[PDB]
Amino acid sequence: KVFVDANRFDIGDLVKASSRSRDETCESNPFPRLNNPKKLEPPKILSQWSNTIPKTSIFYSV
Amino acid sequence: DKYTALIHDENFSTLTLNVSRYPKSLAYWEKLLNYIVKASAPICKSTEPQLLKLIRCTYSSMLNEFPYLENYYIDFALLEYKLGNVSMSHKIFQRGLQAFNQRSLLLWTSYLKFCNNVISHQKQLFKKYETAEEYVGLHFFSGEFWDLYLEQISSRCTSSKKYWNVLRKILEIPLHSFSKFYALWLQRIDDIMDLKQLSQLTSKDELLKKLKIDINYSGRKGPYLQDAKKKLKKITKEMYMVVQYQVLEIYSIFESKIYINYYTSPETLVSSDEIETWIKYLDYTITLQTDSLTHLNFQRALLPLAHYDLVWIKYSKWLINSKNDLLGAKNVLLMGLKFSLKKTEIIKLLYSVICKLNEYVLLRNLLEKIESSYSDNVENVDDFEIFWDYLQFKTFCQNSLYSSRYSDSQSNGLLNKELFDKVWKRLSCKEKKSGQEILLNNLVQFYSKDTVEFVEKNIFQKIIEFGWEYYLQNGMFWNCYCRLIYFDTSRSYLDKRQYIVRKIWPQIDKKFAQSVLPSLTEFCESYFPEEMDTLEEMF
Amino acid sequence: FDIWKNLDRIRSTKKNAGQFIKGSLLILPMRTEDKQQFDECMDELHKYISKDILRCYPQKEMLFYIVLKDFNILDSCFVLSVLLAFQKRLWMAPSEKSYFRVPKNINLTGSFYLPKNIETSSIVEVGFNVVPDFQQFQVKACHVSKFMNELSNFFSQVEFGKCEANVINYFKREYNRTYSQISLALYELPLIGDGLFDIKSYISKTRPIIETSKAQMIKHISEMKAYNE
Amino acid sequence: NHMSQFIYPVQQQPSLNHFTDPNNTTVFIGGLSSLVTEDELRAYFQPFGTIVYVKIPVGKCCGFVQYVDRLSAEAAIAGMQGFPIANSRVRLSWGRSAKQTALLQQAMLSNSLQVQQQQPGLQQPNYGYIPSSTCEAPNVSSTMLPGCQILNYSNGQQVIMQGSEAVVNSTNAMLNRLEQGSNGFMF
Amino acid sequence: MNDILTDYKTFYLTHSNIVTYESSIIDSNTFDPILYPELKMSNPKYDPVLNTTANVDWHKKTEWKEAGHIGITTERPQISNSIIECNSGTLIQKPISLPNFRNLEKINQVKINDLYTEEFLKE
Amino acid sequence: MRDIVFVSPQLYLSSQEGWKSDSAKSGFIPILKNDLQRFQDSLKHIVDARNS
Repeated sequence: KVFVDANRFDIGDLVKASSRSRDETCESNPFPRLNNPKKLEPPKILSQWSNTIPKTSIFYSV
Repeated sequence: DKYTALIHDENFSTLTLNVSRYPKSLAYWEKLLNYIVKASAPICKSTEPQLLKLIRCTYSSMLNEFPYLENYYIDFALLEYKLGNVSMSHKIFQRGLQAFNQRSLLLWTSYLKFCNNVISHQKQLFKKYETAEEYVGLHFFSGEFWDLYLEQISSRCTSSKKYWNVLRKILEIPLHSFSKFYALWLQRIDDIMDLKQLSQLTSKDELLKKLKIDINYSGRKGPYLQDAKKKLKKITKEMYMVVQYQVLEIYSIFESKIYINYYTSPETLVSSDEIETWIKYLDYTITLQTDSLTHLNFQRALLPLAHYDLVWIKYSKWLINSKNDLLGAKNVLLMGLKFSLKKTEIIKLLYSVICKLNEYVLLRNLLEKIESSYSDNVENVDDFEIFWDYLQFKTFCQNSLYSSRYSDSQSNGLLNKELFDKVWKRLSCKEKKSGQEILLNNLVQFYSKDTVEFVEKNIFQKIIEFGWEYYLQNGMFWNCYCRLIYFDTSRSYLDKRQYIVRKIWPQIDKKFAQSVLPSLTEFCESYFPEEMDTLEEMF
Repeated sequence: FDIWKNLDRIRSTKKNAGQFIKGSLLILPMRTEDKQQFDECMDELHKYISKDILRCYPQKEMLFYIVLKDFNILDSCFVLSVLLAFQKRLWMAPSEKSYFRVPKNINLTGSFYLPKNIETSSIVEVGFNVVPDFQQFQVKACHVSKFMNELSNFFSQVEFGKCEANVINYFKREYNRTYSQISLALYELPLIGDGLFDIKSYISKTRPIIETSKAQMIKHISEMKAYNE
Repeated sequence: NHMSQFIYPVQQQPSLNHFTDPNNTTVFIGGLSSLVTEDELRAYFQPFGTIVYVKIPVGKCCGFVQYVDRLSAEAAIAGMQGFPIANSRVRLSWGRSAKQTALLQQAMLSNSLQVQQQQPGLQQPNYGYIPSSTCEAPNVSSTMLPGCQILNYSNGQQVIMQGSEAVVNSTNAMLNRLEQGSNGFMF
Repeated sequence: MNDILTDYKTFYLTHSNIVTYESSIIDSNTFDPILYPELKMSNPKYDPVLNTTANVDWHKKTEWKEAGHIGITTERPQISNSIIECNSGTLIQKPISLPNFRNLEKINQVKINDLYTEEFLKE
Repeated sequence: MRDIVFVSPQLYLSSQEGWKSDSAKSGFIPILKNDLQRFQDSLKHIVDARNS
């Protein structure tokens, strides 16, 4: 009802002229983490100064 | 008409009645709303006021059950926006921001976007952004908030000294997307084309001291300004070394793991590791000692597990011992008492905070509000902890309110007709009330002449006379009845060795003396080694 | 520890404490179990403050709102030391009953509210407050002599104004509402199990997954046992 | 227009030692008095969480403890650092288990490889379990609601905690310990 | 330590009254037999210490150094005079002073006292 | 309003006053006027547990 933006109230009537519908409730997908979700994409960094980064991580990732 | 045709429809009567039967389930509140909008599908100024006033009280009653639903405060303003009264659209962002205690990102983002279009007054519209950033400015995902604020300076204002002033702040904050703000700083520094334009960066003095470049340098400037940039661009790069360490720490340790940043419901369950990182990400944020950033990172971690109490405790624990503001910790638990579903671990702590704060008239009023909840039968409760936390704090008041009725200035504690009858009614349940002996063990604690003669006759004799089976087979009972007598300061050793061995020991039955003996031996083996043989021959 | 000697002491060493602060407004909510006890004390206290500066607004469903506005710094030092000493008396020295002479070894505590729009130790502003448009403060001073000095050093620094005409009627609509919510919160307490959750649909949805989450822990112990031995 | 403005940062690993494993639970406790039994040491580290204890080696003056939550361990390190046990300040830090010790002590004499192996993952996400919480003593048909603690660990069997019965059994053993402890039976 | 503090709380709430209580909080120290035992429950070395010099000596303690990662006493770089506490409404008065750093060399220097290896595997 | 009434279960299961009001009060749920009896019938068992 807020981010799909074809189907808000403010903008919603205007985008239908020029799917993921508004009917969706919290019955479908009860527990998000069931092999569905993707990890958060890491923070971007400048190319020019890509060699200011600390070389080693503090903990051992998988 | 369209209104009355919806009342006489069948699906309205079932979906309403379902919600009044099962309030907190949400997925019935959601169907009651998702249906009632579609049944008024053309939702313009046209549609009749009975149908709009009804669709307004669905929303406004539904947000009064679930104050942490960010999207339904947005969606309720936009419905009040399209219907066309922006007075009533503001009023329900104000009520949304106050629900989160001023510090939620999505509200302040999707308030200000709207607020650009309708404020139409310069000084006041920037005052919304100044008030915004002191709450939600350091939010780790705030990157996209500032990009609004920088869009509204460039677009609107003329001078271009505010745009440098604001952007100097965003360079010091560990945002997720910080590199999009260093790219904008470095696109300015390059486009600076006169030495006077380095005054808008930083002062005339601090240029000449910290870097040694002068604006009044009249000469052949080209290489001199080409030096100034290289000298000035450097200390950006050293700041990009500072922040990047703080970001890549926080991303790699905490934020990478946290997969859910929103509310959902009272029926949603969070993963175990997600709780584990929120507990560590909160301790890390306390270390930094950035108070705006701390309050925010509790509130930011509250709304995913707002129902547990696990974060309501810590957030009060942080405030009570670190920031040293006890009256402020009282308000957290009171705000936490509502959302959490355990409610017991809070309410034990919450009693204690009031007691230290010396607001006893509140606590006495609070104990009346929890006895009135069960209808004067807290005694009869299944979950013992609510009773036992009630009882020991109910005791502390009636020691204070009524003067003592026994010798040696002992406050007639658990022994008062008001409380003792609640306890005796609790003891009478015997097998089902399930917190018996723990209540019984605290009746031993009197240690004087008058009170031992009371608790002997008024509980330990009457429990024999009625002769309930459950209490006599449990050796924890007989053990406590011996320890009541032995530690009395009135008796000498002779009669105390007599009264127990001559009268108390024989009153047990020989069949019960199987299962009673283990707990009854332990009293004897430690305090009476001398008369350990006379125990064994009896059984 | 007697009020009139302590009030004359703050008249001399406060540097012009007679003038009143423009647009001043201080609200002290309190609750008393004994109405007949308090009503004489406010009546004793209405003897000197003149009904315009101080007003007593009762909310009945006991709780009194003690509003204080357009006050002199020296006037505000007076009223709080009377009221906070009275509130604690009921528990400590119920036999005393002498309104202006404070009994010894009583540390004054309590809390007063102020409008959020104020321009800024024993007295401290709070973090995480309840009533929306206001900001509450906490007093924790040991003596009655020291309590005047911190309070008369508080009101020198703060300077505030432009409060609306019926702000008091907004405070009652909030302060009643925030304890209307907690009283309704305790009434939910005994009925969390199926009084208002629809447990039957809920049990049908979580039982499949907790059976697996149990199996991931019993699998984990054996997987942890292989590591240690 | 060949290169780009931004890249995701790539970074080197720290080689996986015992000190930099993010799944590690076992706390090394150095500098003991060696006048202390394991059951008295277990009475220092019980309250920080649930323990899957491993050992105290004989006469070495330094044992080690192992929780089930990592969160519980870091509350124990920051809890009892420089805390005197039987009049001797205690220094504690991260350290491996008993089987991995033998794989180290075979390698330390033969300085060959010293290739570590990390602790095994819990396999997320387990919805029941709350970390850093104890089932204090041993029919339950609970509501399975989020406020309560559904699942738990016994001192290795996965039990369902009853919220009412937990506090009565913890307070049961609390008063039982004061009468046994005073007369020297438990320690 | 929990066992006394849990039991003494129940005992103090049962046998003492407010007048006994109110005279026992002298307030040189923040100690209170109701609230102190809940705070000092699982923490052994909890100390109610109010001080202004705790603000001055910060950034040089082991809590700050081993912050997000425990055991590992790294030296985190930072800007000395941080602007991020101040609001953008109050900065616009005077121009912002340049950033004084500290500890900027040790971005990569991560030190660990391997107390397991040198006292157990080495004896 | 007409053919609608505002009711809250938290004030009714605890048996408190003002558990229905016809005006649009805060925290109450709008049910049909005819269905107030079908509302009360469903909560009867829980009121029997509260009573006994």
